[PDB]
Amino acid sequence: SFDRPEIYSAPVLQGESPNDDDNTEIIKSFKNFILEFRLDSQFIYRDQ
Amino acid sequence: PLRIIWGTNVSIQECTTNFRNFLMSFKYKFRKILDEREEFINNTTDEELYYIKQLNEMRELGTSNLNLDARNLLAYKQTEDLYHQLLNYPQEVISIMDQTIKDCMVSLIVDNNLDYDLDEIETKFYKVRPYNVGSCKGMRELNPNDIDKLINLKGLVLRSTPVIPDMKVAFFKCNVCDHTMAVEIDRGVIQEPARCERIDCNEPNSMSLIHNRCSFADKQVIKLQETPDFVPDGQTPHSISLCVYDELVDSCRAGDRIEVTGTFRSIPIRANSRQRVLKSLYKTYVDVVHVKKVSDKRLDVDTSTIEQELMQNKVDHNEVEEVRQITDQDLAKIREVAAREDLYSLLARSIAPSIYELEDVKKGILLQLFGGTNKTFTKGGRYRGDINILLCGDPSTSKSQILQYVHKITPRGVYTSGKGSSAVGLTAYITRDVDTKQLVLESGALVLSDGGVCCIDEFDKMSDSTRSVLHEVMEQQTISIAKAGIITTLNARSSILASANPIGSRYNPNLPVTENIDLPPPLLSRFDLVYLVLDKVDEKNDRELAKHLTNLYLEDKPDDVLPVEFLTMYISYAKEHIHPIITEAAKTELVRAYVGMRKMGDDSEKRITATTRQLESMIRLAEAHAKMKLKNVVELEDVQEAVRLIRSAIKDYATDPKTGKIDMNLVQTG
Amino acid sequence: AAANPLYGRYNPRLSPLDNINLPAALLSRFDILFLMLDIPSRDDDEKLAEHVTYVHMHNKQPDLDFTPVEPSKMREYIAYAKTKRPVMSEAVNDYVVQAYIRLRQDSKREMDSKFSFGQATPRTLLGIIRLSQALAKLRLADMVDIDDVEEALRLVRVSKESLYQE
Amino acid sequence: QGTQADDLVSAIQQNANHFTELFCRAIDNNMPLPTKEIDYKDDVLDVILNQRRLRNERMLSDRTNEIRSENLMDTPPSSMNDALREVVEDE
Ligand SMILES: Nc1ncnc2c1ncn2[C@@H]1O[C@H](COP(=O)(O)OP(=O)(O)OP(O)(O)=S)[C@@H](O)[C@H]1O
Ligand SMILES: [Mg+2]
Ligand SMILES: [Zn+2]
Repeated sequence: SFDRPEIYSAPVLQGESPNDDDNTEIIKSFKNFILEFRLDSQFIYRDQ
Repeated sequence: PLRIIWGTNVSIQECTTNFRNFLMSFKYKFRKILDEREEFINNTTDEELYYIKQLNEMRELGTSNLNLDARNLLAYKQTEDLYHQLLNYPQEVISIMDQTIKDCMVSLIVDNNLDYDLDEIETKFYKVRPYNVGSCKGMRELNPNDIDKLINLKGLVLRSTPVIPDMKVAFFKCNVCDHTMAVEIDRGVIQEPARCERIDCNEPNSMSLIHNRCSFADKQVIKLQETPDFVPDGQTPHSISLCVYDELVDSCRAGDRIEVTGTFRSIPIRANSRQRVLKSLYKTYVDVVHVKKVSDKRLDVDTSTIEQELMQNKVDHNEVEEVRQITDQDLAKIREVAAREDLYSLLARSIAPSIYELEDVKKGILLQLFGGTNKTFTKGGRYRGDINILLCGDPSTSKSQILQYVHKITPRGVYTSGKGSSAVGLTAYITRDVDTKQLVLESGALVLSDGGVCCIDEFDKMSDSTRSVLHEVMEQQTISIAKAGIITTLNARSSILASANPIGSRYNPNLPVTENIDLPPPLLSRFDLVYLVLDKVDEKNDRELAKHLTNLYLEDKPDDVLPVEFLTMYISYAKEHIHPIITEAAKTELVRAYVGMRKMGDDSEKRITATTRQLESMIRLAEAHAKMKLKNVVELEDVQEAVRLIRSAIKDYATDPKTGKIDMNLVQTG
Repeated sequence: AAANPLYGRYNPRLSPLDNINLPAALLSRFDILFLMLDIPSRDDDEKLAEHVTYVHMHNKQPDLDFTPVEPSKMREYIAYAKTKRPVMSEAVNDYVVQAYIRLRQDSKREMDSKFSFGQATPRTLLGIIRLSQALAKLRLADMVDIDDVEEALRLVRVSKESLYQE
Repeated sequence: QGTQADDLVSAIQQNANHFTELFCRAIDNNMPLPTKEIDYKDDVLDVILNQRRLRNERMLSDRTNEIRSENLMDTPPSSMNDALREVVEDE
């Protein structure tokens, strides 16, 4: 009457070089766009 | 800063520099200091750069393998860390060693400006074989934390699977445009292409695997019966499975005692063929790195039994050594020992130092170790100089200890007991493999003893049906099996060394010799020597025997006797390079002795009659005596010594030719 | 090993070798063989019956003059004794050699007679050595003394000759 | 002493399988730092575990540095550190 085995992961190595069409890189670029965009002197999307 | 491989503590640059410095600057005097041997340091050999000259002769011979002693890493100061890194992480440290060996091979001709081309050396893939990695702890005393560590093991090879092709490069062909690709194996997995690689043809599932165009490598599985130095309480011996690869395939034969150093591996095994479900309990095996088939404690294998195997070793470039390399100094030492006047008594005395007297018994054991000459007829016949010795006697005559010493001193013998052996277990049998679940052939004791000495203790307790197998072994050195899966003749060129007691468990002078021995005539005549080893009660003999067995207990670790290493290499050299021949003077002595024994046998069973096999035994014993003294010819005194040994073994001087009985106080001298 | 004689009962008519139906080799492998004869007597049967009836009534040993040692205590003492590895000096080796010589001459002399228990053996010498080493182990000494060999020879003698001669 | 204590022994004797990881979690909560440094005469599992602990520490430090360098609110230092630690340990 045992439990369900669980699966977990941990980052170790660099892996393959990232590609621009990859979903993770698109998400990261979008995140940097939200955090780092300035209209005149303010992060308008961060404040919004 | 400095980079470390994940999961380890190993740096490629640091290990490379340390091993390069070790290879450039090692001397065997470091090994002398490490083993606490200062008085044995010599100028001409120890002070020479060991691995420099070994890599040089590696370049001249075309050798691509370096045999590395791990104890030498402990001898050097800078590589004492690297030693541990070789034991804990063989997989990458061995690769580091191979890469820096290749660098050293380049450097030895780049720096010194030799005429060798660099293209041949840099095309070659040099690999290292570490050995002597530590203490030989058992398989069953190892733990899952020892997975992927270097381990050293003792063992006896029982059988080996055929050559198995393991697939390294895969060859895929398109069905419609005949476009092919080759993909390398990556950690046991091959990526089959879903789509054709061509720009013009991109049809899905059009790539099919062509099994004969793709490249394979050799993989063999050997079942090894382990003999640990330490055995725990009530541990029953087991068999391991060891996997050899590439060159090491077919380097181990069934029945040899070998020193395997390799990598402790574990894999999960599929529960069913159709399903990819694996078992949680893992299967352990040894991925073999180096095999040592030579011990200085015991004799080297007979070269006459492995001639085509040595040729195949040369062809495959497996280059695992089968016999000891004899230098010039030890060769000169072998000759100067061979020129000594009392060499016969010296070599017989050095057989079993813990066994007192039994001088003629030890002389016969020595001659059986040397063996007669092996003659191969051009027509197709074959004569094997294998001496068979029976030791019948009273209890406690150190004869079982003689069997134990001979079993330890021979290369590939098997020790058996009377009636603890069967006829099927001596020849061959069908077994079930645990891995393949298939019917496999496995060699019995006599076939496993080919090239060595089969020791049979309590030969009188063996049943007659089991005893009937030995006849063909002692007459033709073969066993001709016609069974359900086997119809073949197997070579068993094994010398039989048997031990026996009389019927009454003590020799009876009132009974004759033949009744006391209690072996049938077609069996006893095959023995070259029959030793009646009797316990006679004396004053001085009992005194000296008591002193000999009592000085053994003076200390915890107990004339002139040779060391066991020198005795083994002397006998190995004499067996390998000396093949004496019979001259006419020896022929006259042999014929006259045979006719004399046949005339003595005319008197009226009660007595051992002379035999044609006794003439052949005289020939073999004279040849072994001539092989001892490094003579290429058998002289007359060799025949006289053979006759003397045969007559003194059965105590023909003590016995009465008429009655057949043996007196004790009259003629016998203890 | 535990065994009965040939007919199930020892009879003094035949030799000790005769009713010990046992081959000479396997006899020589035993260091000590005890003839355990059931000889009737008025006095010993009294004490045996008193002992057995006391054990049956009280579920305990009769004699209160000694405390028997617990099995765990004996086990740990025997382990600590087994840790020892006693050795022999030249004088005790000489005494063992002389005892062996006299034993072999006695076995030669008694071979023709009916009182023979066998023929003396180098295994008898090794058994004397091993019994002496065990006795030195019980004393927790790294040396085998003369009294250890005395006890070993006495034990060998009382194993066979003492009960049969009586 | 008079304080109230639960019957932990009976709870272990009834349900020891859960109390195995309960003790393991408690032991890992207060684990002393090793006095001796790691070396080449050390086990392979031990160096793997040391590398795993150091790698976890590097993840925590790097994510703390990235989140602090983002500077979302540009503003209570202790509460800010606690919230940043909690978001790092959950992300
Ligand atoms: N002449 C001897 N030299 C050295 N050791 C001896 C001699 N005679 C007896 N021994 C020792 O005495 C013991 C007797 O055992 P073994 O002689 O091996 O038995 P055995 O001679 O094969 O006779 P069995 O076993 O009854 S067939 C061993 O420990 C021997 O080493
Ligand atoms: Mg024996
Ligand atoms: Zn195609």
